[PDB]
Order: sequence, then structure tokens, then C-alpha cells
Amino acid sequence: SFVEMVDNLRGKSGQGYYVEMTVGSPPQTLNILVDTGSSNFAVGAAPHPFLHRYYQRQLSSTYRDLRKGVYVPYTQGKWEGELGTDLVSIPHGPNVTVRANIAAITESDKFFINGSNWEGILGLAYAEIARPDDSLEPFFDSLVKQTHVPNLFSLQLCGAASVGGSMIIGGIDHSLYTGSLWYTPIRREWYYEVIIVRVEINGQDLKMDCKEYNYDKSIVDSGTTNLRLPKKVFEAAVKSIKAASSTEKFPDGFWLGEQLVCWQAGTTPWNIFPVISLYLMGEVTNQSFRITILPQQYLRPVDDCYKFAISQSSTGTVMGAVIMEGFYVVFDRARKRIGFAVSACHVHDEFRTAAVEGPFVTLDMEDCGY
Ligand SMILES: CCCC[C@H](NC[C@@H]1Cc2cccc(c2)CCCCc2cc(cc(N(CCC)S(C)(=O)=O)c2)C(=O)N1)C(=O)NCC(C)C
Repeated sequence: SFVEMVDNLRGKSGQGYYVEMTVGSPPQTLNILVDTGSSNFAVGAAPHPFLHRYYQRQLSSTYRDLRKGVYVPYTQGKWEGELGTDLVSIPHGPNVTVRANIAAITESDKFFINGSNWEGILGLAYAEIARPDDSLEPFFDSLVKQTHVPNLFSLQLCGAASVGGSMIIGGIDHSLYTGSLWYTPIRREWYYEVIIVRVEINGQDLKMDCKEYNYDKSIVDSGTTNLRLPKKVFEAAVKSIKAASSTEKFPDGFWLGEQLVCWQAGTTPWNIFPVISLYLMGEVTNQSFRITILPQQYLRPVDDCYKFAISQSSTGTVMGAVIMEGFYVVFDRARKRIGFAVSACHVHDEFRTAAVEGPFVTLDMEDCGY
């Protein structure tokens, strides 16, 4: 059923995960970025120094022009283009063809990455955050409307240059995870917004007002590399991580992700870096669950060299690839919930392991929403 979709994701570290798609008639093959942090489907449609290939509207009999412009700004990079529609397929996905909105990228700034091997982006979030407005139906909505594909998809992102993973469209693949799935409500259908109710570092509560954790918002974004935290939360976390690792001293700019830390190969002191536990709101009253991430996740490999992959945000908490790696993440749009489970490619060391645990009791969870 879903075995055809296992391992359909490829990528380079820090440069996102992409799936193979085809657009137009006859089909044009492109590598498309998988992004739960946006809602626009767009592809390079003009020559660019970093593009191996691009979408040629002229060669598609099925292309239709919508005669409207569009731009999308991301935390990293931005592009503008022309709106249109065409037939789209996913070779290593469901056996269907849909007519979907496509943005033909004609100009861009720091969007395409030299050597990334992808030429477009697939925004998997909801219409509310689509550009220019919410009348531009996102791809997955079109897929569900035009076909019998269930309103659900799941992402298994695996870590270590080259990375891989699975995007299971229309269901859940049980051979890809162990233990139970734990679900947190989608608070509002715009980004995939959730609510963090508690934070622990090495078993110690950060003891901040839980509103700070979701200050503005908290989202699940496969398009973002880092765990991005609101300033106050970032400072609290960094202070604690500095304290646990204090046995060693690191250039101050390491903590800002500006310069690397290097250790002799096989000598990396993982044990001085703490585990981080994020408690998410559960499905029943006063009930949370926690996901625990290891330093191997937020110390992204770049002698063995690493970059601190926890950074500041002015748009709320962004749970990026460092969080999603090692877990099987289910985007259950039909039941307005996001599931977490330990992935089959989960990260662990000799004494510590990434985990999804519950149930936990957490009082006044509704107070944590901004
Ligand atoms: C409200 C938050 C929304 C986040 C959301 N992020 C998704 C985008 C998609 C996207 C765009 C370009 C390239 C990639 C992927 C490939 C990987 C590059 C590394 C990276 C990416 C992001 C972001 C980073 N970082 C920060 C800036 C460099 S980092 C280093 O991981 O902290 C790195 C980021 O914002 N990817 C967004 O911009 N949505 C658009 C909006 C109009 C709906």
C-alpha cells in the first residue's frame, strides 16, 4: 500500500528534504522541497545559476495561465513568479494526477541553493497562509478534493552530507516507527500550529510561564533546519546548556551558530550536552506527552565538526528538522492533530535515546496558548 512511498525523500544536510514530482503534459520531472511551513507550490520556471533544470510552461499542453503575480517571503530566501495551473503527479507517491496551482518562479533572492539538487517547493500547510491570499488552494487540498486519497500524510525525516526519509501520502506506515503514536491538537489550521506546555533540560523544568514557549506561536516546519525559540526561551535554554557543558568552553559565537566546534574524530563529548524535553498538549483533559531530543540532533554535523542548531526567533517557536529527525510525524489533517512516534531511523547513543513518552498530567494547558 505505502511501500512504494518509503524512502522517497532525498536531500543534503541543512538544505531541506525533497520528493520527486512531475508537472505538465508531457510530464516534466523536478525535485520538489517538502515544506510544512508554507502553503505555496512553486517551481523554478526560468534559468538560474543554481538550477540544473526548470519548469518550461511553453512545453506543456495542459498549462493554464491565471494571469496573476505572486511573491512568497521565507525566513531564508524569497521568490516571485506567475500563478497558473497544470497537471501534477508524484512518481513515488499515490497513483493519481491532479490539476494544481503552480507558481512559476521568475525571480528569486537567496532561495535556490547551489548544489541542493531541488528546483521547487511544496507547501503542505493550509490555505490561510498561502500567498497572495487564502483563495489560492494549496496542493494537498487539491489532491484530497480531486482524488480518494485520505486527508493525511506522514513524514519520516532521517539524519546522517546526504540525508533521506519517507513521505507517506494518504496514510500511516507502521513499519516506519516503534511504540505508540502520541497526538497533539492542531490549534488552528494555518501553519501546523501546536502548543508546548512544558520544557525540561536534563530533567529540570525551565520554569518559565508556558506562554513564553508559544510566544506568538509554535509550529512544525519541515522546511526549517533548526529548533527556533523565542528570545527569552532561547536565552533560558542556552544558559542551561552552557551550564551542563561548562566543563568545556566554546567560542561565544558557537552559541549563536556563527562558528563551528570541532573535536578529534570519535572523541565528541556527547555526555556533557543535555537532553531536551518538549511537552506537547495531549488529546484529553490535563494530559500532555513529551518528546525528548538528544544533542546529536541539535548539534548538526558540519576531526568532527558541529554547528549549534538552536537559534532565536521573532515569529514564535519553530520546530524544525532537528526536532522532526528521529521521529515519525503524522499530519492528521482529517482529525486536526499531529502524531509523534519514535522513528525506525531514530537517533541514540549508548546510554541515552530519543523518546516519545506519555501520558503526562499537565494542569492549565490552555494558559500556555498566546
Ligand atoms: C512563521 C515561520 C514560518 C517558517 C517557514 N519556513 C519554511 C521555509 C521553506 C524553505 C525556503 C527556502 C529553502 C529551504 C526551505 C530549504 C532549507 C533551508 C534552511 C533554512 C530554511 C528556513 C529557515 C532556516 N533558519 C532561519 C533563517 C536562516 S534556521 C538556520 O534553520 O534557523 C534555515 C525556512 O524558513 N524554510 C516559512 O518561511 N514560511 C513562509 C510563510 C510566508 C508561510
